[PDB]
Amino acid sequence: DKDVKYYTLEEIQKHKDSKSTWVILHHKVYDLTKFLEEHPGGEEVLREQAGGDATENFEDVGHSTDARELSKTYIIGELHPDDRSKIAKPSETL
Ligand code: HEM
Repeated sequence: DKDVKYYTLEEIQKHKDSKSTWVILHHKVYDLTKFLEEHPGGEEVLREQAGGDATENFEDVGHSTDARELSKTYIIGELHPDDRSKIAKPSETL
């Protein structure tokens, strides 16, 4: 296609099992499937939610700017323009 990798909530929510753990973090989508162990913090903490707004979780901990750039290195594509009129996504806080 010509657009980026705009993926929908349902699709991303399917990328959280078997051995594909995605997370949506801000207005973009990140594959961390080969970052699980590599993540300086762990797999489990990262796979805890998966395929949902982990933004709240990521922002709770805040993260250093290193992570904000390294995040871009994991950028597969973006959150579909569908759920963009309402970025608001009430989910688990933890
Ligand atoms: C874009 C995806 C992410 C990247 C690239 C990333 C990167 C990093 C990096 C570089 C660190 C080391 C601390 C620092 O930033 O200076 C870190 C630590 C950590 N991250 Fe992430 N992270 C991501 C997503 C997440 C998410 C969604 C969670 C929560 C569900 C999480 C939980 C943690 C925790 C708990 C630590 C601290 C470990 C500890 O001190 O015990 N991270 N992350």
